[PDB]
Parts: sequence; C-alpha cells; structure tokens
Amino acid sequence: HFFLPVSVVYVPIFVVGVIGNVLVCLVILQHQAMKTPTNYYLFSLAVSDLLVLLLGMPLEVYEMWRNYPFLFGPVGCYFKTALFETVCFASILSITTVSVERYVAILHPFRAKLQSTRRRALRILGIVWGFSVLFSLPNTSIHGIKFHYFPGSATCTVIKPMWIYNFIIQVTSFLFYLLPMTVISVLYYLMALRLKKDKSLEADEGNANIQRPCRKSVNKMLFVLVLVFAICWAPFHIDRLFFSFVEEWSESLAAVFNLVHVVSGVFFYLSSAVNPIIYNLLSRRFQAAFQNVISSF
Amino acid sequence: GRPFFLFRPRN
Amino acid sequence: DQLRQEAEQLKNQIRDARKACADATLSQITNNIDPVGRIQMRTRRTLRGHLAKIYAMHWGTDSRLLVSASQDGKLIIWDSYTTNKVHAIPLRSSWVMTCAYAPSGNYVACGGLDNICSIYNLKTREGNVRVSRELAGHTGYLSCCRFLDDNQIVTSSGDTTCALWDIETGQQTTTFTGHTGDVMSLSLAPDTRLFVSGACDASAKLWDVREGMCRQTFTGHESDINAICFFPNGNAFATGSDDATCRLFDLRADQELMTYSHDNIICGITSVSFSKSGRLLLAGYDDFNCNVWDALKADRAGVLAGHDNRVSCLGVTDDGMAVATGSWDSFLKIWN
Amino acid sequence: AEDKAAVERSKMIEKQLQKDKQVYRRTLRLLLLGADNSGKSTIVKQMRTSGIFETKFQVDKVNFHMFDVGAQRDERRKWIQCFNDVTAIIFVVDSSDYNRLQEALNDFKSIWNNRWLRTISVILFLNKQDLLAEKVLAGKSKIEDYFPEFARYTTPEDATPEPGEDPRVTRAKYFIRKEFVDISTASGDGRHICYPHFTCSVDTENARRIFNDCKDIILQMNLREYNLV
Amino acid sequence: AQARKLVEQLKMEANIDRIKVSKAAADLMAYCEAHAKEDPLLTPVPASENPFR
Amino acid sequence: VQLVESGGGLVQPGGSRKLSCSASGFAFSSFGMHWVRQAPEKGLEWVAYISSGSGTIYYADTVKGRFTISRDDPKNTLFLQMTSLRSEDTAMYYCVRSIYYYGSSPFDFWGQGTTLTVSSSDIVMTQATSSVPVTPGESVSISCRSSKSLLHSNGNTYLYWFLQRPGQSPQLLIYRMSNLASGVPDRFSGSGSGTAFTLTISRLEAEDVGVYYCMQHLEYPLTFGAGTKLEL
Repeated sequence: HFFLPVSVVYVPIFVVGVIGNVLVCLVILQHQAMKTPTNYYLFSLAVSDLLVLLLGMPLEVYEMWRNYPFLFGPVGCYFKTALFETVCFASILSITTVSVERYVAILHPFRAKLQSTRRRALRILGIVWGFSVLFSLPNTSIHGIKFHYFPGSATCTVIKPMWIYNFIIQVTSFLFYLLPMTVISVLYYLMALRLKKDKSLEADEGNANIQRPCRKSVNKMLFVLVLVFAICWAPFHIDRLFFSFVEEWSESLAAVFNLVHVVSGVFFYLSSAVNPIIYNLLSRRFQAAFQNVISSF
Repeated sequence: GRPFFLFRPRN
Repeated sequence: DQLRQEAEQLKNQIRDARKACADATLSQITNNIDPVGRIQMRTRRTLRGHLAKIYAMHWGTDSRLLVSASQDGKLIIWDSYTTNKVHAIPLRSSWVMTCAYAPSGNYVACGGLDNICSIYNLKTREGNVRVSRELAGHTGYLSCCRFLDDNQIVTSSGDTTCALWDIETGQQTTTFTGHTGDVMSLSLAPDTRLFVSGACDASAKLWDVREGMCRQTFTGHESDINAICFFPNGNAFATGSDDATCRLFDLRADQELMTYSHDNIICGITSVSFSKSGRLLLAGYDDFNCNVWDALKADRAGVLAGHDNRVSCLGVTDDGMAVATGSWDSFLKIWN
Repeated sequence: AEDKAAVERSKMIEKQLQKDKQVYRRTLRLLLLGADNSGKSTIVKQMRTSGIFETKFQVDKVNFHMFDVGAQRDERRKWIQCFNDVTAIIFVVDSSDYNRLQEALNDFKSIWNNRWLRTISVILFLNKQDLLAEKVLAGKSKIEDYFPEFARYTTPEDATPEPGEDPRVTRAKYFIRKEFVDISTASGDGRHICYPHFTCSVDTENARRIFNDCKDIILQMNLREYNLV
Repeated sequence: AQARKLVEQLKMEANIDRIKVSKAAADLMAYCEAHAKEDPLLTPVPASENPFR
Repeated sequence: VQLVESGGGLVQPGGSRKLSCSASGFAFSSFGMHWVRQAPEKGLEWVAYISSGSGTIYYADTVKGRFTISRDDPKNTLFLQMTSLRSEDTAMYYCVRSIYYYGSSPFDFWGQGTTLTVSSSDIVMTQATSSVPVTPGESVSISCRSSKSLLHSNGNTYLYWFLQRPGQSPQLLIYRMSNLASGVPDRFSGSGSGTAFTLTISRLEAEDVGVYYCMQHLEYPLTFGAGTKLEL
C-alpha cells in the first residue's frame, strides 16, 4: 500500500538530491579555485549523499513493491549492506569533519590557514572513509539471505541472533548520532558565540556595516545545519533501533513500525537532498564558482 | 507465518 | 617660451609626414591573402612548481630551456621537453617582475621592485648558481631586462629610463631617457643594434643601442603599453596596451599599420609575441585567455585554452615550435 | 648522463619547493603605504637607492612580513599590482597636517578603489595623534579652516571616551576618522574592510593592532572560504 | 630649458627617412609568405617532427 | 675545487677498509659521486655511484654486496666501505663528481686518488689500438667501439673521453660524443656513428701525452675501454 505514495514522495527527493549532489561535485571538480583549497570535505560529503541516494532510493522503491523475492545472491547482500552502511557513516563523518574544521577556522583563524594542506585534507578524508568501511563490517557480518521452506522466495535479513544486533545498532547509533550530534552542536554553538561577541571597544547598535546582518545570517545558517542533521539522522537510527528491539511481531506493531520506517526513509533521503544545498549552494563562494563554470560553457 | 506486511530496516 | 611652439610645430610636421606616407593600409593590401583559418593549440605541457603568481618567463636560444620568474622569490629553469626542473634559484628580493635568459645560456637575469638587476651565473665550477653581479643605479622598480651578450644587458625601469650595462664593471654603459612614464616592456631587434620600449605614457620609442638616442616615437595607443615585441625581421613591432588593443608599427613608415581588437575584448593586454614566420601575433589578456591574431588580416585566428588567472607572460621558442604562457595561477603552459 | 638522474634532480627541487611553500603559506604579507610625512618610517623601527624594505616581526608566534616601498616613483598605479593577495595594506597618515590631510584622503581613495586591491582590507593608522592633540589645544591652526563640515560635525554618543582628553581633541580626531570611513563605506562592498586606528608612531601596541586586524581579516576570509557566509 | 632638448629630439625624429606604407606592408606580407613553411604554429608539423608530442 | 681521498695502504685479504673523500670548494650536496678503480698499470673501472641526496645507489657486480658507498653531505665527505677485500681489489681508487641535468658535464672532476694494496649483460667497450707512437703537431685520431649502440632515442650519444697523464688522475675531455668539456682546448674533437667513435687531436702537444679512456654512460654499470696510450 505504501508503494505508490512513498514512490511519489521519493521521486522529487531523488531528483533534487541527485542533481544537487552532481552539480556540487562537478563544480568542485572542474573549477580550479575549488580543487586547490580544502573543498575535499564537501566533495566527499556530496559523493556520500549521492551514493546513499543511488543505493537506497531505487533499491528501496523496488523492494517495497517486490518485497517477496530478493534480486541478488549472498555476496550481493554483503555488498548492499557494506556499501550502504559505509556511505552513511562517511556522510556523517564528512559532516562532522566540516564542523570541526569550521570551528578551527572561526575560533583559531590563523591556525586554519597555516594548517590547511591538501595532504592533510586527503589524510583526514582517508581516516573518515577507512573508519566508515571498518564500522560497516559488523552489519555485513550479521546480515545474509534467508529462505522460506515447505513450498522463488529469498530476502536479506539479520541472520545472527538479534541479541547481538541490538548491541551493534545501539553502539553504532551512539557513536554516529549522539557523539557527532553533541560534537556538531557544541562546536557550532561556540562558533555562534565567537561571532556574537563584539570587537568594538564601545558598543554601537543599528550601524549599517555588513558585519551585523552577516553575523545574524551566519547564526541562522548554523542553527539550520545543526537542526537539519539532528532531524534527518534521528529517524534513521530510530528505525533500526525499533526493528532491533522487537522479538516477536504483530499486526498493530508491524503497522506502526511500517509508518515509522516510511517517515524515517523520507527524512533520511531528504537529508541527502538538503545537505548539498545548505552546505554548498547557499554560500556565495559556491555561487561564484557555479556562475564561473556556467560562463565558461 | 506473518499475515501482515513488514518492512526491513535500511542497512 | 618660444621653444614650446617650435615643439608643437615639429609635432605637426611629423604628423603631416606620417600622413603623406599613409596612402595605403595593411588591410587594403592583404584583402586577397588566404586567411590563416581556425587554429587549435593543445596544452602539450603544464609546468608546475611555482608557489606564487608567475610574472615573467623567457626561452633559451636552444628552444628547449625556459626560465621562469615567480613573485615567491624563485627563478626556475625548466627542460620544456621533459618538464624537468633544471635549476631553482632563490632570490634575495621576492618581488620579481622580469627575467631573461642569456642568448648563450650561461647567465640568467631578474629584477623587480628591488631596483637592482641580478645576474646569475649558471655555469659555475662549484655547481651552484651564484649571483654574478647586481646592477644598481635605476631609481624605481625594474620592469624588463634583455641580454645583448654575456657582457651586456638592457634594462628598463619605473624610473622612466632604460639603460645598457657593462656587466663586467657593473656600470651603465649608456642610459636612455625621454619616456615620461614607467617603462613596462622592452624588446631587442634581432640584429641587436636596436631595441624598442613601451611606457605608461602610451608611447613606444626606438632606441639605438650604440648611439644612445631614440630615433623614433610611436603614440597610437590610448593607454599604458604593457608589452612590446619585434616582428621577426626587425622592421615592425607589436605592442600591447591596457586599452585592450594590440597595434603593429613599422620602423620605416614610422606609424601604426594595424590594430587588433574586438568589441568582445575589454581586458588589457599583458604580453605579445609573434610566431616564427610573423603571420601569427599572440597576445595575453587580463582575461584568462591568450588570443591568436592573424598578423596580416587582423582576424582572431584562434584562442589558447584557459588559464585559471590573468595571463602575465608568453613567448615563442626561437625555432617557433611552441608557445609558452605563464599566468598568475602559478602554471606555465606550453602550446603547440 | 641518464635522464633518470635529471628526474632525481627535479624531484629534489620539488622537495625543496614544497619545503619553501610551507614557509610561504605560514607567513602574512603586509604592504606599508603612507605619505613620507607620516610616521611609517618610524612605525617600522618599533617592529621586532634600493627599492623595497621588508620589515619582519611576529606576534603570538605568527610571522608578519611588512614591505615598505621606497625609492619608487610617485606613480603607484603599476607596481601596486604586485601586492594583490597580500593579507592587508597598512596605510599611515599624519593626522595633524591639515594641509596634506586632503592629499592623504585622495591617496586612500585611490588605493581603496584600485582595480586590483578590490579584495584587500586596509588597516588605517591615523598617526601622530599627540601632534593632533597639541595642535587642537594650541588652537593657532584649526581643521575648521580646511574642512568646512567640521563647523557642524559633533561627536557621536557612540564615541569611545576612554582617553579622557579634551572634548575638542575627540571631536577633531573622530571627524578625521570619519573622513576616511566615509570613503571606505561608500566605495567598499563586502569584499574588503577598513580598520581605522588612532596611533602615535612611538607606540608599542601597533604590532598588536596589526595582529588583531589581521586576525579579523583572516577570520572574514575563512568565513567565505568555508562557505559560512 | 628642457623644451630646448625636447625640440632637439623632435628635430632628429623629423629628419629621419620615410617610406611609403604600401612598401612596408608588402615587405611584411612577403616575409610572412616566404617563411610561412617554417612556422610549426602556423602550419602544424607531424607528431614525428613535433618535439613535444 | 678539490677532492682528497684518504685511507688505503696495505690490508690483508678478507679484511675490511674504509675510504674517505673530502670535498671542498664546490656544492658537494648537489653532486652525484662515483668511485672509480684503477688496478696497477691497468684501465679504469667504475666501482660505485651515489646520487645527490642519496636517492640512488649503484654498484659493479665485482663489488656488489662487498662494498657500500655512503655520503655525509654536512661534512662534504664521501665514504666507501669495503668489507671483504680481495687481490682483485688492489688498485688506486679515485673520487669523481657528477651532476646530472640537461646539458651538464658529469665526471668533470677527479680526485687525486688513494692506493689500496692487498697481500655479464653489460656493454663491452673496446679500444683495439693499445698504443700509438706520435709526434707533436700531428693530427692524432683514437678510435673506439661499443658492443651496444650508445645513441639513445632522445638523440644523446652517451660516450665520454678521459685523458690520464702520467702520475695524474683522469681528466674529462669530452662529456658526450661531440661535447668538449670545460677547460679543454679546441684541439680535441669527438665524433662517432653511435657504435664507433673517434677522438681527434688537431695538433698534438707534449702536454697531451697520456692514456685516453673512453667510457659509456648509456646504462649502468659504467664500463671503460682498455685505453690507448699516446707516447712520443
């Protein structure tokens, strides 16, 4: 029943996120002024969001119609789980790295420009993706294909006992929501405070200098970033935590879980649809580079 | 056996 | 008092004599000439390693070695074929505005806001590159330098004067005066008996190296002349100016022959050079693009692909095989 | 002479060039402009026919290179292009010389509206404040005569009263400051900012003023580089 | 005093010989035509002669 | 400019010895360095090579493993460590600098050397004429040949000519088939077909008397010819 409405809701999200992430990636990858500085974090974030869109959206819309069979073998099920988990973790850690480097850039302006190095950028990006792939392993370890006996019908699922699945999901949800959530919130709050406090020896109000609307807009954008991350990634972890808690199902519990899963998927893919916008497009520098690449072609 | 539909978590 | 009216009268007489010789134009004479057609040049080599914006480069007479000045305080000498860096010369002053390669390849010179011209000996017995001499006496930044010989170098400066230097003694053999603004570019005639310099007074002058006086003055440009280059036969020279126009001047007709400009071009021209035959005139612009001009038909025969920033310098190998362009994006690109 | 040995030489030159880029990025370059009557020649001495003088200093272990330009011809419009991409320009003006104050205003205007300095913030040192105070307290010469608008300009309530000096001193100095801030705000978009400072040439804080202004400039640059704006 | 030297320079500039523009343009065109075959940029040489590629 | 080798003397077979080469008056750090052996009354023989910045090290198979070459750039000193001496190893050992870039002249300077006494697919260089009686003013010619063509695809012919006067270290004459080295008079000239090569002296003078060694630099190991002794 969810197939048609959910596909209808996803198609706008899918097209928006795909075009946004591809545009961001192309602008960063072509323009020299993006290649040189540490736009690698935003490049990785765009790649990760595009990959989560590609791997979830079409596969999920397919599986919600033909939920009964599964399309691939055990290695396909391992690759699906590993790729999806690693790109989700990579997106989360790219967001966290962007937040940390912005905190350094704002509270330690000199440290940032002295320390900024392409080698350092790629090294941190490698740590990010390495940890993402490493943490993707347990989910891939417990997952597998399952069959229905007494007659095709096969489906990917957690085969190892849910007892350990609950621990795995709780630990991953802690490390990749609660830790990065608090980190990002605290860092952007400190950045907002640093922008708030006044350099002037004597207070003034209503002055026409750009600093005032600039700092107000920056605080608003930081609040948007933190709230987008929290609201988008809370449903994602809620879905898996819910599924891991239930030992035996029933019609009403299954229906409520299906509602939760649909809404959480909407939020989760809206995450990848929105991230490129708020992180690149709403910035004047990216707009300038985008206009430049437009003009050159 | 399940008389009902049930989504799988996205992993 | 009376002499200024005499100067105006002589100026008018020169104008009238130029008009008398202007009975034809280069376009009228070249109408029937087969156009160059569209030229495509691929970036055969990109020379990377400069930290800051490149400000000048020059070709060795062997057409393979290539010196390059950057305002990070480095002169790099490149093997253009292999892209190998042959030498990296640290400079005492980081604000380099010019460099030159000796026609013998033994010496390389540079200069800039430090009003001195430093001559570097590449052929030392110790195996390092040593400052052979520092030429001092110009008052104001040094904008261009060009070797006549191992022992002679011509320099131009914001001082509004050019000078010929005896490198052995380090003293000006002669000083050239008459420009009323910063001299920004300089080019030696192939015979090396003449050179031309463009200045910010929007004029170019022809100097006799041995006589020491300006035989001719050209004033077609509306703005500062940033670049100048002799036609390969030494009878004409092109100039580049902030007014976005290149111009061709003839030493014998003593007047402008042709203007190279387009309404779509408003950027100033930073550099100019002819191809070996002289049919192509290449110019670099503040827009990040070198435009190739049919030197005869004035047609925009082509456009070298993009640099990431203002093209600051370009030059054609002595054999004409390739064009090297430097720009503020810190890369030299070689086009062929 | 194998080509592989020349490639080794190229790679060693590349290593040295990276070692030098590490130094190049980790230093802040500053251009020190200002008329000859200004205290700029004195400010440099408080820091710790040749054509350029690199003063060098550090504050809180960040290294500043401040290039005073001398023995150059008066026409700045050409060699100034070299200093595109400096972190800031330090412009020094003798606040007490009302006769040349208008020329200082015009020089600041020409620097601020320069095609190539379109993104470079100007640290403005309104120098020789002690002489300004002595002039206004003596009264024998008055800025009133050179700037008619001073006859009606009045100190804003936002003015900093910290010095406790005579009210005429504050009025004159703030009018002088406004004279430059007006140019800055009128021509300046959000690309670059002017940081006025009242300073004496003999003043130990000038290095700290430069450090604070450069920190604010680098913060503003990062704000755009990191897409925050 | 300086106007005297300016006049003296203008004198020598005027005294120079003059050539009709048509002859100079013809000379430039003749040089371009004569050396047109020896211009690897005007006439791209084969990749075997091209030392870069 | 000087290179001063030290060490040597007499060492029993199977012993170990360390040669030292102190460099002064030139930018040692930027030069590659070679050790060149010369057995008593025999031709030159390349021993080992260490590039600038110690990036590359090469040895001849006669000494590979047995010898070890190292340099101390801050002390402008080059070392050869020999662990297992043999009768084959008795020879005068020369210290030779070499700087490699487009148009450089490697092997342009040789130390005075130090004497050490002890109680397969590579290019073969040959100089069939072991000696030539000659008189001053004669237009001498010295021939050479290689088992492999030294003309590389890049156009370079990696042939070198060295002159060793009696009781002196070899002096570089020509640093590429045609390229006359610095400090060498115009009398000497080089030519060849890429497999056969000739050194010409336009008008021999008494100071030109010595043994002329060809050397190939197409690929390691560097192999010298047997040498041609001019005498009068």
